[PDB]
Amino acid sequence: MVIVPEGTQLDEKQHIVINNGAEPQSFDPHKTEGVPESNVAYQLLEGLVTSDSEGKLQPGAAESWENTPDFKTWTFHLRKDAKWSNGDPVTAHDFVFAWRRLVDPATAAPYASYLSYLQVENAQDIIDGKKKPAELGVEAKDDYTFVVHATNPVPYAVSLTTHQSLLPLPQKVVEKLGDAWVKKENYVGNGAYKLANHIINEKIEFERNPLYWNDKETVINSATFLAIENPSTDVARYRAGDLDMTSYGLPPEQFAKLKKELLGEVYVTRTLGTYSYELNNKKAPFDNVNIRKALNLSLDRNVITDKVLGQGQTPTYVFTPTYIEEGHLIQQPAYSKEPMAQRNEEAIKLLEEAGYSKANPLKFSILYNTNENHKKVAIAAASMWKANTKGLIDVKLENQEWKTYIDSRRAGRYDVARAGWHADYNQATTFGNYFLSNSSNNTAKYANPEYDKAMAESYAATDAEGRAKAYAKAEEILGKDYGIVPIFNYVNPRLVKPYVKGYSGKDPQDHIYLRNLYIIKH
Amino acid sequence: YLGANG
Repeated sequence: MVIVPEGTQLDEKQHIVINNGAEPQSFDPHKTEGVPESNVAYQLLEGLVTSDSEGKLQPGAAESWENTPDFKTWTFHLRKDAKWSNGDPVTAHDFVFAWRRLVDPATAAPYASYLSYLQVENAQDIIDGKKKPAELGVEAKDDYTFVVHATNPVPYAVSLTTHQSLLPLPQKVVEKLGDAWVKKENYVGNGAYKLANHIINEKIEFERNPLYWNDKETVINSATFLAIENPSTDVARYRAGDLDMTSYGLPPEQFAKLKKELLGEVYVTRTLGTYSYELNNKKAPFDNVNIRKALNLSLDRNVITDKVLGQGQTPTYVFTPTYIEEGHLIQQPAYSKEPMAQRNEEAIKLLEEAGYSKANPLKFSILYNTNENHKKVAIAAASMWKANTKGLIDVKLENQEWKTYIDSRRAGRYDVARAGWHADYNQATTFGNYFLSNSSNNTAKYANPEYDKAMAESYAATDAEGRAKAYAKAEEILGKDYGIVPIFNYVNPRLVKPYVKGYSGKDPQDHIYLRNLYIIKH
Repeated sequence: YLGANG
């Protein structure tokens, strides 16, 4: 109804097929940290606030909310008639239950730190085993009023609440079934869809959740998510007419021709994302700053963005995208403005000083998730690091399936890993928070108490300028330590069939909510 | 969020 322009002739079936790119780790939002996982979670569950086709915030499970003028108390007014898919009522108790479970050490959640980022009273103490989960600073004031108590001002709090990690869970179900609640037979959610089927490595089928509070505005009746790893295979299925929307990678070598032949089907979203090679800071020899610096100097970003990809990705030398809100004072480092000849000279010296030569080069593997585009970037990186250092680096490639790749990065079983970080919310700390010493997201094992202190100063600021200065200083410190190898800021290219509507190409987080889409007839 | 693609 409302999302559909008047007069628009809708197709009768309303089925859509989307490539989700990989088999998700889990459908439990406390056990996951990836885009494939969040894409599934967002169809089955809905948090306090959610977003439209352009990423603008809109009421979710909460119909209204407010904050105290100090930005420390956040009150959410929940819908009195909203239900779980089994008929249970959705209440503030479910949010209290879910947010406690997220920080509870027993959950071992990859995103435990998220409530620490939000500065929720006692979140960090709970993660650290010093306080019980019941001591977390959130409460059901009554069944339909959920209150969040932050120890520091967090003016961007509402945007943080759209993240998968803060989705509610059906307390009554999870308390009874444990971790097994996530099985298809048991899953209960408050989102627009429910799980109709799941075949590992093949497909996830979604069906309408008729008990969704806003089911009357949902148009798509059913959807399939595929798990096609390689952009070229994604495009081949699309052109065979067997899927309707690709994942957010397209083959660089096909890109020009696809724009020519598929007019109005090629979308490119400019997103708040950074593609990096993460260095394992606690594994020899990347514990050596001199070697981390050599790798940064000797990698020519323009080769990757202009010659390997060429889809609008832009080179970067910092973790935070500088165009994110409050990111504007972050500076690209000085070396980024030196000619490659100078950079390569400096890198070779550093590597010789560290005992490498053509006969005894620095050897390591780039770990990446199986994907032909990542392979291309890794080959170009391998090739550049060898030639630019005159044979002093010799790089192997190792691809793993998504789930294995995530496990390997979290377990520290890597030298150098391909890493993409997409904003959890449209403000700088979604990047800055990543490299805090104690962040559950910090798989790099980067730890500088001076980085942590610079970030901490942001909460003492009283305005966006004060915050932006603190974030600039944090990034400067991360830059001087060469903690990682930033490569580019993302663009998200997709093919979308012309009968698919409600995909904007303008959402800086490029979410796809099935409830935002519709299939037209003509 | 960790990104699958690029």
